[PDB]
Amino acid sequence: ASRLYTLVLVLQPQRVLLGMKKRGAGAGRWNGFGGKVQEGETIEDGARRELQEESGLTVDALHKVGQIVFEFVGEPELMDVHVFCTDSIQGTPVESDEMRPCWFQLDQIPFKDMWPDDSYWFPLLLQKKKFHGYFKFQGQDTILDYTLREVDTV
Ligand SMILES: Nc1nccc(-c2ccccc2)n1
Repeated sequence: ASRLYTLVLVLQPQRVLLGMKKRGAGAGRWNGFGGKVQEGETIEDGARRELQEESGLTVDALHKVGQIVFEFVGEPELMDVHVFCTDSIQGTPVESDEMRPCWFQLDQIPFKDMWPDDSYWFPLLLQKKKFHGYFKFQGQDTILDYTLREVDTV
C-alpha cells in the first residue's frame, strides 16, 4: 500500500542546503536529499546513505522531524516519506550529473521552484516543529487536498 522514502534537510542557523535534481522524479525542482529505503536497512541508515549519494555529505546523527504521506491520483503506491534534519555535516556539497546542490538563506528559500507541499511544512521545519502530513496530488503540481498537524513524537 505504501513505500518508504527518506528526505533530509541540512538546516543550519541561517541557511538550508537544497539540491536541484537533473532527471527523474522531481527534476527541475529544489528539494532535500533522499530516496527509497532498501531491504534490511533502517530508515535512518537509508537517510544517511541517500544524503551522501546525492550531495556528497556525511551526516553525524539525524533528527526525525516529520512524516509525510503522498498520494498521486491514479498511482497505486502511497509515498511514505520520513523527513529528517541535521546541522552537523562533514564534507563539501558535490555537484554531480544527477544533482546540483546550493545553500539558501532562510529568507530566500525558492518555494516557487520547489514541490508545492513544501510551502506548507517548511515553516514548521524552520521553527523546529515536528509534523505529520498527507498531501493528495494530481500530477506534479496540483494539491487536491491535504492535512498537516504538529506532533510531539514523529
Ligand atoms: N518536498 C517533497 N514534496 C513531494 C515529494 C517529495 C519527495 C521526497 C522524497 C522522495 C520522493 C518525493 N518531496
